Amino acid sequence: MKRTWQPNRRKRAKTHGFRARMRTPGGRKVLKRRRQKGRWRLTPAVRK
Amino acid sequence: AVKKFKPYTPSRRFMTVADFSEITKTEPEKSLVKPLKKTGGRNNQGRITVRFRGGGHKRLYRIIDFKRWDKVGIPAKVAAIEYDPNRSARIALLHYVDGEKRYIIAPDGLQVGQQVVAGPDAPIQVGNALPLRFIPVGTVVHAVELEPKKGAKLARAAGTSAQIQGREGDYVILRLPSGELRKVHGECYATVGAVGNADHKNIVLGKAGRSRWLGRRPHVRGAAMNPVDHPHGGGEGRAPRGRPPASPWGWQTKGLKTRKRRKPSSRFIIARRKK
RNA sequence: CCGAGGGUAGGGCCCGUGACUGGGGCGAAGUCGUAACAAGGUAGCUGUACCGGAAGGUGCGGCUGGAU
RNA sequence: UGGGAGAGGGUGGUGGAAUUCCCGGAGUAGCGGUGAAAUGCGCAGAUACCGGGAGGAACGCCGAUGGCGAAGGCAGCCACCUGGUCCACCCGUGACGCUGAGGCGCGAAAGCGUGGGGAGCAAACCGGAUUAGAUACCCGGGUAGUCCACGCCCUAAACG
RNA sequence: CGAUGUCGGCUCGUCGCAUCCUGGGGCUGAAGAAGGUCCCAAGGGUUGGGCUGUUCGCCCAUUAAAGCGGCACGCGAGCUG
RNA sequence: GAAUGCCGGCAUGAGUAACGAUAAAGAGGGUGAGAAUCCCUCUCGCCGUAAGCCCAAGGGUUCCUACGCAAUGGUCGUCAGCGUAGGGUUAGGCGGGACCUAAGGUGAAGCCGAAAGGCGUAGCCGAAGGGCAGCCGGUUAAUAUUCCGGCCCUUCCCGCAGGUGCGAUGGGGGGACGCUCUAGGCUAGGGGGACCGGAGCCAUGGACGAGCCCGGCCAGAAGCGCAGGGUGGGAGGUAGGCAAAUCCGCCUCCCAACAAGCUCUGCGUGGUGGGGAAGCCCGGGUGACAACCCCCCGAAGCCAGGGAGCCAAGAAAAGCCUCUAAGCACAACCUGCGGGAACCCGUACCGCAAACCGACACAGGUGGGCGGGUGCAAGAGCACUCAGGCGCGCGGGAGAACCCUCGCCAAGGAACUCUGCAAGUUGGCCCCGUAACUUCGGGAGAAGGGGUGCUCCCUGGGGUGAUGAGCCCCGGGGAGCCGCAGUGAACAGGCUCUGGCGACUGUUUACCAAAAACACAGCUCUCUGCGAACUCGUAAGAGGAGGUAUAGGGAGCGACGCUUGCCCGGUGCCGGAAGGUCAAGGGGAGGGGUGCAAGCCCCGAACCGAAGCCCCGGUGAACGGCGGCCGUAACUAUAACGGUCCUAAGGUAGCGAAAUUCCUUGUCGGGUAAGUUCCGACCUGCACGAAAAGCGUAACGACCGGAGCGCUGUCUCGGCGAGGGACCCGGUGAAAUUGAACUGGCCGUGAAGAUGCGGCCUACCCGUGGCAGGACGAAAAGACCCCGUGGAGCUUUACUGCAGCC
RNA sequence: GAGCUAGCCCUGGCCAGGGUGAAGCUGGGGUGAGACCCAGUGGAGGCCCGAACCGGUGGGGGAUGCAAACCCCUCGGAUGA
Ligand SMILES: O=C(N[C@H](CO)[C@H](O)c1ccc([N+](=O)[O-])cc1)C(Cl)Cl
Ligand SMILES: [Mg+2]
Ligand SMILES: [Mg+2]
Ligand SMILES: [Mg+2]
Ligand SMILES: [Mg+2]
Ligand SMILES: [Mg+2]
Ligand SMILES: [Mg+2]
Ligand SMILES: [Mg+2]
Ligand SMILES: [Mg+2]
Ligand SMILES: [Mg+2]
Ligand SMILES: [Mg+2]
Ligand SMILES: [Mg+2]
Ligand SMILES: [Mg+2]
Ligand SMILES: [Mg+2]
Ligand SMILES: [Mg+2]
Ligand SMILES: [Mg+2]
Ligand SMILES: [Mg+2]
Ligand SMILES: [Mg+2]
Ligand SMILES: [Mg+2]
Ligand SMILES: [Mg+2]
Ligand SMILES: [Mg+2]
Ligand SMILES: [Mg+2]
Ligand SMILES: [Mg+2]
Ligand SMILES: [Mg+2]
Ligand SMILES: [Mg+2]
Ligand SMILES: [Mg+2]
Ligand SMILES: [Mg+2]
Ligand SMILES: [Mg+2]
Ligand SMILES: [Mg+2]
Ligand SMILES: [Mg+2]
Ligand SMILES: [Mg+2]
Ligand SMILES: [Mg+2]
Ligand SMILES: [Mg+2]
Ligand SMILES: [Mg+2]
Ligand SMILES: [Mg+2]
Ligand SMILES: [Mg+2]
Ligand SMILES: [Mg+2]
Ligand SMILES: [Mg+2]
Ligand SMILES: [Mg+2]
Ligand SMILES: [Mg+2]
Ligand SMILES: [Mg+2]
Ligand SMILES: [Mg+2]
Ligand SMILES: [Mg+2]
Ligand SMILES: [Mg+2]
Ligand SMILES: [Mg+2]
Ligand SMILES: [Mg+2]
Ligand SMILES: [Mg+2]
Ligand SMILES: [Mg+2]
Ligand SMILES: [Mg+2]
Ligand SMILES: [Mg+2]
Ligand SMILES: [Mg+2]
Ligand SMILES: [Mg+2]
Ligand SMILES: [Mg+2]
Ligand SMILES: [Mg+2]
Ligand SMILES: [Mg+2]
Ligand SMILES: [Mg+2]
Ligand SMILES: [Mg+2]
Ligand SMILES: [Mg+2]
Ligand SMILES: [Mg+2]
Ligand SMILES: [Mg+2]
Ligand SMILES: [Mg+2]
Ligand SMILES: [Mg+2]
Ligand SMILES: [Mg+2]
Ligand SMILES: [Mg+2]
Ligand SMILES: [Mg+2]
Ligand SMILES: [Mg+2]
Ligand SMILES: [Mg+2]
Ligand SMILES: [Mg+2]
Ligand SMILES: [Mg+2]
Ligand SMILES: [Mg+2]
Ligand SMILES: [Mg+2]
Ligand SMILES: [Mg+2]
Ligand SMILES: [Mg+2]
Ligand SMILES: [Mg+2]
Ligand SMILES: [Mg+2]
Ligand SMILES: [Mg+2]
Ligand SMILES: [Mg+2]
Ligand SMILES: [Mg+2]
Ligand SMILES: [Mg+2]
Ligand SMILES: [Mg+2]
Ligand SMILES: [Mg+2]
Ligand SMILES: [Mg+2]
Ligand SMILES: [Mg+2]
Ligand SMILES: [Mg+2]
Ligand SMILES: [Mg+2]
Ligand SMILES: [Mg+2]
Ligand SMILES: [Mg+2]
Ligand SMILES: [Mg+2]
Ligand SMILES: [Mg+2]
Ligand SMILES: [Mg+2]
Ligand SMILES: [Mg+2]
Ligand SMILES: [Mg+2]
Ligand SMILES: [Mg+2]
Ligand SMILES: [Mg+2]
Ligand SMILES: [Mg+2]
Ligand SMILES: [Mg+2]
Ligand SMILES: [Mg+2]
Ligand SMILES: [Mg+2]
Ligand SMILES: [Mg+2]
Ligand SMILES: [Mg+2]
Ligand SMILES: [Mg+2]
Ligand SMILES: [Mg+2]
Ligand SMILES: [Mg+2]
Ligand SMILES: [Mg+2]
Ligand SMILES: [Mg+2]
Ligand SMILES: [Mg+2]
Ligand SMILES: [Mg+2]
Ligand SMILES: [Mg+2]
Ligand SMILES: [Mg+2]
Ligand SMILES: [Mg+2]
Ligand SMILES: [Mg+2]
Ligand SMILES: [Mg+2]
Ligand SMILES: [Mg+2]
Ligand SMILES: [Mg+2]
Ligand SMILES: [Mg+2]
Ligand SMILES: [Mg+2]
Ligand SMILES: [Mg+2]
Ligand SMILES: [Mg+2]
Ligand SMILES: [Mg+2]
Ligand SMILES: [Mg+2]
Ligand SMILES: [Mg+2]
Ligand SMILES: [Mg+2]
Ligand SMILES: [Mg+2]
Ligand SMILES: [Mg+2]
Ligand SMILES: [Mg+2]
Ligand SMILES: [Mg+2]
Ligand SMILES: [Mg+2]
Ligand SMILES: [Mg+2]
Ligand SMILES: [Mg+2]
Ligand SMILES: [Mg+2]
Ligand SMILES: [Mg+2]
Ligand SMILES: [Mg+2]
Ligand SMILES: [Mg+2]
Ligand SMILES: [Mg+2]
Ligand SMILES: [Mg+2]
Ligand SMILES: [Mg+2]
Ligand SMILES: [Mg+2]
Ligand SMILES: [Mg+2]
Ligand SMILES: [Mg+2]
Ligand SMILES: [Mg+2]
Ligand SMILES: [Mg+2]
Ligand SMILES: [Mg+2]
Ligand SMILES: [Mg+2]
Ligand SMILES: [Mg+2]
Ligand SMILES: [Mg+2]
Ligand SMILES: [Mg+2]
Ligand SMILES: [Mg+2]
Ligand SMILES: [Mg+2]
Ligand SMILES: [Mg+2]
Ligand SMILES: [Mg+2]
Ligand SMILES: [Mg+2]
Ligand SMILES: [Mg+2]
Ligand SMILES: [Mg+2]
Ligand SMILES: [Mg+2]
Ligand SMILES: [Mg+2]
Ligand SMILES: [Mg+2]
Ligand SMILES: [Mg+2]
Ligand SMILES: [Mg+2]
Ligand SMILES: [Mg+2]
Ligand SMILES: [Mg+2]
Ligand SMILES: [Mg+2]
Ligand SMILES: [Mg+2]
Ligand SMILES: [Mg+2]
Ligand SMILES: [Mg+2]
Ligand SMILES: [Mg+2]
Ligand SMILES: [Mg+2]
Ligand SMILES: [Mg+2]
Ligand SMILES: [Mg+2]
Ligand SMILES: [Mg+2]
Ligand SMILES: [Mg+2]
Ligand SMILES: [Mg+2]
Ligand SMILES: [Mg+2]
Ligand SMILES: [Mg+2]
Ligand SMILES: [Mg+2]
Ligand SMILES: [Mg+2]
Ligand SMILES: [Mg+2]
Ligand SMILES: [Mg+2]
Ligand SMILES: [Mg+2]
Ligand SMILES: [Mg+2]
Ligand SMILES: [Mg+2]
Ligand SMILES: [Mg+2]
Ligand SMILES: [Mg+2]
Ligand SMILES: [Mg+2]
Ligand SMILES: [Mg+2]
Ligand SMILES: [Mg+2]
Ligand SMILES: [Mg+2]
Ligand SMILES: [Mg+2]
Ligand SMILES: [Mg+2]
Ligand SMILES: [Mg+2]
Ligand SMILES: [Mg+2]
Ligand SMILES: [Mg+2]
Ligand SMILES: [Mg+2]
Ligand SMILES: [Mg+2]
Ligand SMILES: [Mg+2]
Ligand SMILES: [Mg+2]
Ligand SMILES: [Mg+2]
Ligand SMILES: [Mg+2]
Ligand SMILES: [Mg+2]
Ligand SMILES: [Mg+2]
Ligand SMILES: [Mg+2]
Ligand SMILES: [Mg+2]
Ligand SMILES: [Mg+2]
Ligand SMILES: [Mg+2]
Ligand SMILES: [Mg+2]
Ligand SMILES: [Mg+2]
Ligand SMILES: [Mg+2]
Ligand SMILES: [Mg+2]
Ligand SMILES: [Mg+2]
Ligand SMILES: [Mg+2]
Ligand SMILES: [Mg+2]
Ligand SMILES: [Mg+2]
Ligand SMILES: [Mg+2]
Ligand SMILES: [Mg+2]
Ligand SMILES: [Mg+2]
Ligand SMILES: [Mg+2]
Ligand SMILES: [Mg+2]
Ligand SMILES: [Mg+2]
Ligand SMILES: [Mg+2]
Ligand SMILES: [Mg+2]
Ligand SMILES: [Mg+2]
Ligand SMILES: [Mg+2]
Ligand SMILES: [Mg+2]
Ligand SMILES: [Mg+2]
Ligand SMILES: [Mg+2]
Ligand SMILES: [Mg+2]
Ligand SMILES: [Mg+2]
Ligand SMILES: [Mg+2]
Ligand SMILES: [Mg+2]
Ligand SMILES: [Mg+2]
Ligand SMILES: [Mg+2]
Ligand SMILES: [Mg+2]
Ligand SMILES: [Mg+2]
Ligand SMILES: [Mg+2]
Ligand SMILES: [Mg+2]
Ligand SMILES: [Mg+2]
Ligand SMILES: [Mg+2]
Ligand SMILES: [Mg+2]
Ligand SMILES: [Mg+2]
Ligand SMILES: [Mg+2]
Ligand SMILES: [Mg+2]
Ligand SMILES: [Mg+2]
Ligand SMILES: [Mg+2]
Ligand SMILES: [Mg+2]
Ligand SMILES: [Mg+2]
Ligand SMILES: [Mg+2]
Ligand SMILES: [Mg+2]
Ligand SMILES: [Mg+2]
Ligand SMILES: [Mg+2]
Ligand SMILES: [Mg+2]
Ligand SMILES: [Mg+2]
Ligand SMILES: [Mg+2]
Ligand SMILES: [Mg+2]
Ligand SMILES: [Mg+2]
Ligand SMILES: [Mg+2]
Ligand SMILES: [Mg+2]
Ligand SMILES: [Mg+2]
Ligand SMILES: [Mg+2]
Ligand SMILES: [Mg+2]
Ligand SMILES: [Mg+2]
Ligand SMILES: [Mg+2]
C-alpha cells in the first residue's frame, strides 16, 4: 500500500533546507546545534 | 416564478430552480469582473473561523455601484439584467450617457431600456437614487446607505426593502427589512423600489449536492459529537441537551441576547425588530 | 398443422370462513346526567371546525321551521 | 338607433369615525367586571383627560317594507375595465325558438397548501365564578382563524 | 492474576451404576396379556426432526429403549464462535 | 549465579520449516577446472488496455565494452543491476532559466507585539496554467527533434530600401476560460482488393490457382485547392476609461450583413528528401529500378476561441494590437531584404518496477500518453493472437495421511447450521408478457415464458459512390441441415411473499464494527442593523463578506403525509428607570496616637453610591415534568359515574409483550407434522408517546428479522479424481523456546491436579511419518477483579482559580 | 513534523460501451380563449447496467505471511456530495 515516504525534491528542499532553517529562530538553533555536534551535513542533501 | 421538476429522480421530486425570466444577458461585463478569492472559511492564519465552508462553484466577482452619488445628474440606460452569483438579487447593467458602465442591484419592476438617474431632484421612480431626505414619506426603498457617503448597506437581498416612516431633524425613520425602526441620516442615499427576485426565498434546494454547489459543507450537530468537541457531546445512546442548549464554545443559544450593551448606535434605534 | 385435456406461471370476478375489531337493530321495570319539545329555563335548527364521560358545548357563516 | 336605474363583477387609488399599542403632557386610588362576585389590571403611577404616532379591519347617517345579480352573494368615496337589464322608436334578420341526460363554469361559511398580514374578534386552551358536578351558560386572558395573493375544497335550513 | 481460555455445539471417546432397554429373579391388591415394586446385572444398545445461542425444556414422528452422572460443568497447541 | 539485567560469543530447536505467486518445460550444440541454472538453435508454454511501447516523478552510473567470481544473488553460476578498469549523455527551435502571472509566500509604505516576532497595499517570488521558433530519415558498443542529411523557422544586433507622428511600466482591446450534449469537414488508426511489387512454395488425398505467403508508404517551404475559426466600414458629437488620446465606451447618421472582403489555423497537394517485407544467405547482405495504387470503416484527436441547451454562472498577468504622454521628429517605430549574433542547466540508464515507496532482486503502492486483429449486440469487457516481452534465480523423483485450490457424484434435497455460512441455480441479446401498492416517476430485468447454429432461395431500407457497381450498415419472409447441446468455448441477475430500522444518492471507526450511526434536502426556535453577531489572534489583523435580515451565526429535529396535547412552582433565557441587598469611591457624626503648641498621623456612624443577586412578570420545536387510595350498573364481571388526598400539571391523539415487556416461550389467531423466532391481534405499557419528535409512508439498502419456490456435497454420508504442498534424493538452510535431564502407567502422598515422593505395575537400545491428551505446553510481568493517600480523558448546582463577558 | 492522513485553496487531468427517455420545441386534436391530450423531435438526471478508476460486503486462504492489513472468489459506487 501507499507508505509514508513519498520523495519529492522540491518538498525536501523547501521544508528542511538551508534557507528554510535560516529564516526562523528555531531553524537557526538547529543549524547551531548540528554545527556544535560536528555534523558533516547540516541539512538534508537534495539534488535540486 | 419558481420552476418545478417531475419526480424522475428521488431528488428532482422537490428541487425547484429560479425561472431566470428577467435575465437578458448571460455573460458578464468583462471590465467589471474580478476574481473572487475563495476562503474556505479560513482566515489569514489558515484557521477555520467559519465552519463548514468550501468547495462551491467557481465565481467571478461583479463590481457593483453602491454609491451612485458618484454620478449625480447623469442619466443612464438599463442595458441588461444579469445573473450575479455573489448575491441573491439580480444585477442591472447601466449604460451612462457618459459612456461609463456600472452594475447596480436590480430593483423589482425595473425594465430594460428604461432610464434611471441619481440626485437630489431625480424623479421618484423605480431605480432612482436620492438622499433620503428628498424621498417622500411612505416610499419603499432599497440599497440604503447607513451613514452618508459610506456605501449602501441596508436592504440589498432579493425581495427586501425598507419603508420611509417619517422625519425628525436631520434624520429619517426607516422600517428595515427586519422590522426594526431606525433613524438613518437624511443625506444617506437610497433607491426607489424593492429589490427584485422576491421568489428567491421559495427555492427548494432539493438535495444535499445542491448545498455543496453553493459552497456549503455538511453541518454536524453537537449532539452527534463527543464531550471533547461540544457541550452536547457524549451520552450513551441519544441524549437530550441535558443543559441549556449551547454553541461549540459554551454560550447559550436559545434566547441569549448578544448585541453589545453600550453600543453608540443604540441612540439611533427606535424599536428593535419584533416577531 | 389443428386438436379434448394435462402441466407450469401470473392475473380478474364471486362465495364461504377468521383471532380480533367497528358501529347497527332489538330486548317490562339497570347506571350517569337532562340535549330537544313551553322563551324547555343559554331560541332552535343548520354546513363546517375544534373540544368534551355522555348527551352535547363553542367558533364562523346561514335558515325561521323562533318567541315575546 | 336614442336613452335609463342600480351595494352586478374585477383592478387600482384613497376618506373619515372607532378600537388597540406606542410616545409626550397632565393627574391620583382605584379601574374593570357581575345577578352578586372573583380572577384580572393598578402607587413599578392604572382608570378618566389632552397632543402626537403606528397598524389592521369594518364602512355610521343616507338606509327603506329599498336596489342589483342566475344563484352563492353585493354597501365610504373616486377613476378605469366589464356583465346583466329595462324603456322609447317600429328601422333590420325572417321561426334563427323552448327545454336540456352528460360536459363545462360559478358556488356563503368553515377547512386545506404556499407566501404575507394581524388592530378588533375568537374555536382550541388557561384562569375566575356558578353548581352535586359545570369538560357549559357569565367574567378575565388567549392560539388557529377571521384580512390579502395565488392554488384547493364544492358543502348548507345553497329556502320562496 | 511474570495468564490454569470462559457457555453451547461439533468431533472423539472412556468410565461409574443410584439401570432407560435387552437378560435373570422374588413380592404383587400377579387369571391371561399388560403393569406396579424390589433384587441381580454395566455385555451391547440408547433414533430423526420443529423452536431457541442455548444447557435444559416443550412439541412432532417413531422406538426394545429414547437412562442419569464423572472425566478442568472431558475435549478451542482438535474445529466452531 | 540469577536483576524477562547489559555487551559479546556460542549452543538447542535441525539437516527441521522454508527457498516469495501452479505462466512450464524438453533436447542439441558451444564455452569452462567445474554447467538443470551462461551463450546459440530447434520444440513447448505465458502476457498482449500488457507481463508491450513512450512521458513525468523518484533513483543516481545501475548504461556500453573488456577482464573476473571471495562476498552479494534465497540453489548453481562460466552469468548479473555484483568486483576492477576503460568508454558513454553533444540543442537558438525539446524541457527549465535570461517572459507572465495563480493559490500561497515574501513584502519599500504602513500597522502591531515584553524580546524572539506577528501582520501588510504596491512590488517581487511562485507552474504540470498563459506565452514562445523543428519535422522526417541516417549514424554509435553506448546520445540524438541535440551529431549528420534534406527541407523549414525564431529572436537579437548592424546596414540598405520603402512607409508612418514616432514614442510607455500609463489608457483601451485582446489574451479570457463552466457543465452536458453536439454539426460539417478532415487527420490518426484500422479492414479489404480479382490491382501493383516480391524470395520462393505445391507437401500427405486434392490444388499451377482470380492459389499460398510478404509488402503496397513517411516528411515537405511558397503557390493552389477543400474545410473551419476571428472581424462590420464610414461620418459627426462627446462631459466616461483618475494626465493625454485620432484609441475604447456612449449617442446619432449613411452603408454593409445566414454573405463578401480581410485575417488566422487545420487538412490535402506540392520542388524535393527518405523509407521499403516475407524468404534466402553469413546486426549485415540480398530481395529491389522494390511496388508504393483503388475501395471501405473511422475517432474521445484536428479545424476551435465552432454550435446548442442548461444553472451551480465558470483565473490572472505577460506576449500581441491600438491610443496618446513626456520626449523626439539628423531621432524613432513599421515593412522588406542582407550580413552578423544566439548564453546557462537537463539529456546516460531504470521508470506498474530486481534500479521508484515498502529493512529484501518483497504476490502490496505509483500520475499522463499509445495500446493492433478476429469473434462474441457494443466496449478499454471476454477468449485467442500481432509487434514486442516473458516462463516469475533451487532442482530431481514419489504418487501415503492431511491441508489448500479445483472437477464430478447414485437416491434424497436444507434433513446441515446461530444462519442455505459456503457452494449450486439464474446469467448476454431479441421477442411475448408482467401484480399488490404508488408520491404516478415508479415498483420492472417484477414474475414468467419463447427464440438464439449452419445452408440455399426471395426480398426491404440506409451510408459511400454517381442516380449504378463494389465495399459497408439495419433488417424482412420462405425452405432445409446437424448434434445431447447453437450467447455450443470465455465474460454476464437466482426469484418471490412479509416485517423492523433509516426517506432517498452519499459518509464513517487507515489496520476487528459500514450500521439502525454521521450527513442530507426540509421544519422550527434563537441570536445578528453591519466597525453585525460569531470565530482565530496578546495585539495589529483576518475570516463572516467585498455579503446586509429572501443575509449571516448557533441549536434541535431530519424527504413527504396527518399531526405535535397539559404544566412556567424549580433551572435557563427575555422583559421590569419601584423596592431589598450590594464593592471601590464619596461623606465625616464621633473617637484615638503623638506633640508645649501650630500640627502631623490613625480609626470611623448615618447618608449618597453599579453590575449581580433578591423581588414582579413572560417564556417549551428552552432544561424539564406530565399522580394515589376507596366506592359504584337488576346474574357475574368490569366500571361510563362518585368520594377523598396530593400536585406546578397529572400522559391527549397516535401507538403498544415493541430495536422498549421484568413476570415471559403472556394470551388468542396465522404459518409448520411440530414454531422460545416471525406475522396478526388483545392491553395490568415492570419501564411508549408527540421536533433527544408521535403514527404512517411509494422508492431505495452488500443493514437486521420470518416464510416459500428454484437448486445444490450444507447435510443423510461419504466416494473418486486433478494440481500446489506434505514424503524421498542432491543444493542452500531459519525460528520462537530452552535451569539441567539418565524426562513411563496406576493408586496414593505432597502448597490441595506428580516423569522427579511412597507402594505397586509396566518397560531391550535409537529413530522416521503421523495425532494432539499431558508436560498446570509457547507467546504477552492479567485487559477482568482488587490494592497504590499511582496516572490520564471526561462531567457537574465538588473546591479553587483563569480567559472571556457585565 | 500535513512527502502518511484529515480539511481547504490554486492549477491541470480522468470517467470504455450500453440503457431509460424529464423539460422544452414542432405538429395534430381541443376550447370563446384555455388548461389539457396525442405523436414526433429532444436529451435531462447526487437515473439504470457495466470496465478503467475509487471502494472494501460476505466467505475462504494467509497468521515466524508474498504482505507489521496481503491473496482468491464475491460484492458497493462508477456525471458526481
Ligand atoms: O484469563 C484467562 N483465563 C484465566 C487463566 O489465567 C482463568 O482460567 C480464568 C478463566 C475464566 C474465568 N471466568 O470465566 O471467569 C476466570 C478465570 C484466559 Cl481468557 Cl487467558
Ligand atoms: Mg494511504
Ligand atoms: Mg520535485
Ligand atoms: Mg516537484
Ligand atoms: Mg513540493
Ligand atoms: Mg513552509
Ligand atoms: Mg529552504
Ligand atoms: Mg532570535
Ligand atoms: Mg538569532
Ligand atoms: Mg550522519
Ligand atoms: Mg567533512
Ligand atoms: Mg537540518
Ligand atoms: Mg420539483
Ligand atoms: Mg407529477
Ligand atoms: Mg431573473
Ligand atoms: Mg481584466
Ligand atoms: Mg476574503
Ligand atoms: Mg496570508
Ligand atoms: Mg503564516
Ligand atoms: Mg463558525
Ligand atoms: Mg469552513
Ligand atoms: Mg443573481
Ligand atoms: Mg448572499
Ligand atoms: Mg445614520
Ligand atoms: Mg427558504
Ligand atoms: Mg456556488
Ligand atoms: Mg443549512
Ligand atoms: Mg446535521
Ligand atoms: Mg454523540
Ligand atoms: Mg459518538
Ligand atoms: Mg481535539
Ligand atoms: Mg473540557
Ligand atoms: Mg465540555
Ligand atoms: Mg449531553
Ligand atoms: Mg450520544
Ligand atoms: Mg437511553
Ligand atoms: Mg452516541
Ligand atoms: Mg436532562
Ligand atoms: Mg449550557
Ligand atoms: Mg459572547
Ligand atoms: Mg432589531
Ligand atoms: Mg391427458
Ligand atoms: Mg341547547
Ligand atoms: Mg331541557
Ligand atoms: Mg334552550
Ligand atoms: Mg368549550
Ligand atoms: Mg397599589
Ligand atoms: Mg412611590
Ligand atoms: Mg402592527
Ligand atoms: Mg320593422
Ligand atoms: Mg372562507
Ligand atoms: Mg378554572
Ligand atoms: Mg357547591
Ligand atoms: Mg390571535
Ligand atoms: Mg368555496
Ligand atoms: Mg489468575
Ligand atoms: Mg512467562
Ligand atoms: Mg503466559
Ligand atoms: Mg426380564
Ligand atoms: Mg388382571
Ligand atoms: Mg427383592
Ligand atoms: Mg450394560
Ligand atoms: Mg434445544
Ligand atoms: Mg451447562
Ligand atoms: Mg429453556
Ligand atoms: Mg417392553
Ligand atoms: Mg455427564
Ligand atoms: Mg460444576
Ligand atoms: Mg455450573
Ligand atoms: Mg468444560
Ligand atoms: Mg472446553
Ligand atoms: Mg480456538
Ligand atoms: Mg469451546
Ligand atoms: Mg492450548
Ligand atoms: Mg494445552
Ligand atoms: Mg544470588
Ligand atoms: Mg544473567
Ligand atoms: Mg534488568
Ligand atoms: Mg543483554
Ligand atoms: Mg566481539
Ligand atoms: Mg549474543
Ligand atoms: Mg553465533
Ligand atoms: Mg544442530
Ligand atoms: Mg521437528
Ligand atoms: Mg518457515
Ligand atoms: Mg518465507
Ligand atoms: Mg495468479
Ligand atoms: Mg492456482
Ligand atoms: Mg525435448
Ligand atoms: Mg550451471
Ligand atoms: Mg558450474
Ligand atoms: Mg533444459
Ligand atoms: Mg541462452
Ligand atoms: Mg488486443
Ligand atoms: Mg536508491
Ligand atoms: Mg560469486
Ligand atoms: Mg560462487
Ligand atoms: Mg579476487
Ligand atoms: Mg549469496
Ligand atoms: Mg532472496
Ligand atoms: Mg570460465
Ligand atoms: Mg552509455
Ligand atoms: Mg538545432
Ligand atoms: Mg542575457
Ligand atoms: Mg512576476
Ligand atoms: Mg516601516
Ligand atoms: Mg520581522
Ligand atoms: Mg517562492
Ligand atoms: Mg516568475
Ligand atoms: Mg511554464
Ligand atoms: Mg520551447
Ligand atoms: Mg518544422
Ligand atoms: Mg533520430
Ligand atoms: Mg472574455
Ligand atoms: Mg473573465
Ligand atoms: Mg485557464
Ligand atoms: Mg453546470
Ligand atoms: Mg461529426
Ligand atoms: Mg497526415
Ligand atoms: Mg477496422
Ligand atoms: Mg505530405
Ligand atoms: Mg472625448
Ligand atoms: Mg540496389
Ligand atoms: Mg479523453
Ligand atoms: Mg479546442
Ligand atoms: Mg492578479
Ligand atoms: Mg532632427
Ligand atoms: Mg505604421
Ligand atoms: Mg547570461
Ligand atoms: Mg538523450
Ligand atoms: Mg525507459
Ligand atoms: Mg501493476
Ligand atoms: Mg503507467
Ligand atoms: Mg527492471
Ligand atoms: Mg535495490
Ligand atoms: Mg519505513
Ligand atoms: Mg526473484
Ligand atoms: Mg514487486
Ligand atoms: Mg494489424
Ligand atoms: Mg459483446
Ligand atoms: Mg517457472
Ligand atoms: Mg509474474
Ligand atoms: Mg512419496
Ligand atoms: Mg465442469
Ligand atoms: Mg463424468
Ligand atoms: Mg448427489
Ligand atoms: Mg427443495
Ligand atoms: Mg426439489
Ligand atoms: Mg432451514
Ligand atoms: Mg451434521
Ligand atoms: Mg450471522
Ligand atoms: Mg434468514
Ligand atoms: Mg453458478
Ligand atoms: Mg454466464
Ligand atoms: Mg400480488
Ligand atoms: Mg402492475
Ligand atoms: Mg408485493
Ligand atoms: Mg407497501
Ligand atoms: Mg403508477
Ligand atoms: Mg425474464
Ligand atoms: Mg428462429
Ligand atoms: Mg455448425
Ligand atoms: Mg446481472
Ligand atoms: Mg440509509
Ligand atoms: Mg443510517
Ligand atoms: Mg423513520
Ligand atoms: Mg419517511
Ligand atoms: Mg430524511
Ligand atoms: Mg452514487
Ligand atoms: Mg479500529
Ligand atoms: Mg475498521
Ligand atoms: Mg490500527
Ligand atoms: Mg473486516
Ligand atoms: Mg458499528
Ligand atoms: Mg454499506
Ligand atoms: Mg458515523
Ligand atoms: Mg435521511
Ligand atoms: Mg421534515
Ligand atoms: Mg422558518
Ligand atoms: Mg482575544
Ligand atoms: Mg472581504
Ligand atoms: Mg439565514
Ligand atoms: Mg445558518
Ligand atoms: Mg441525522
Ligand atoms: Mg399517503
Ligand atoms: Mg416550568
Ligand atoms: Mg414563572
Ligand atoms: Mg420559569
Ligand atoms: Mg442595582
Ligand atoms: Mg430530569
Ligand atoms: Mg421539573
Ligand atoms: Mg334498582
Ligand atoms: Mg390532541
Ligand atoms: Mg403489549
Ligand atoms: Mg411498537
Ligand atoms: Mg432494543
Ligand atoms: Mg418500556
Ligand atoms: Mg417478554
Ligand atoms: Mg425475556
Ligand atoms: Mg409459546
Ligand atoms: Mg397455529
Ligand atoms: Mg395484559
Ligand atoms: Mg429533548
Ligand atoms: Mg413507526
Ligand atoms: Mg418504510
Ligand atoms: Mg416503504
Ligand atoms: Mg442503504
Ligand atoms: Mg446497507
Ligand atoms: Mg427460511
Ligand atoms: Mg428451497
Ligand atoms: Mg464435502
Ligand atoms: Mg494430488
Ligand atoms: Mg530414500
Ligand atoms: Mg544439502
Ligand atoms: Mg547459500
Ligand atoms: Mg540435571
Ligand atoms: Mg542428566
Ligand atoms: Mg526420554
Ligand atoms: Mg517413557
Ligand atoms: Mg486436598
Ligand atoms: Mg496426584
Ligand atoms: Mg515415573
Ligand atoms: Mg530421584
Ligand atoms: Mg523421600
Ligand atoms: Mg519415586
Ligand atoms: Mg515409586
Ligand atoms: Mg502398569
Ligand atoms: Mg524425515
Ligand atoms: Mg514427524
Ligand atoms: Mg499434546
Ligand atoms: Mg490440544
Ligand atoms: Mg496441554
Ligand atoms: Mg505454570
Ligand atoms: Mg495446558
Ligand atoms: Mg500475544
Ligand atoms: Mg514491568
Ligand atoms: Mg502483574
Ligand atoms: Mg499485560
Ligand atoms: Mg479481586
Ligand atoms: Mg486519600
Ligand atoms: Mg494509603
Ligand atoms: Mg490518585
Ligand atoms: Mg489531569
Ligand atoms: Mg499530504
Ligand atoms: Mg505525495
Ligand atoms: Mg463515470
Ligand atoms: Mg459513456
Ligand atoms: Mg432495452
Ligand atoms: Mg425517444
Ligand atoms: Mg429545444
Ligand atoms: Mg448514477
Ligand atoms: Mg438496466
Ligand atoms: Mg482500499
Ligand atoms: Mg477483503
Ligand atoms: Mg460467498
Ligand atoms: Mg495479520
Ligand atoms: Mg486482494
Ligand atoms: Mg475477483
Ligand atoms: Mg454501476
Ligand atoms: Mg458510466
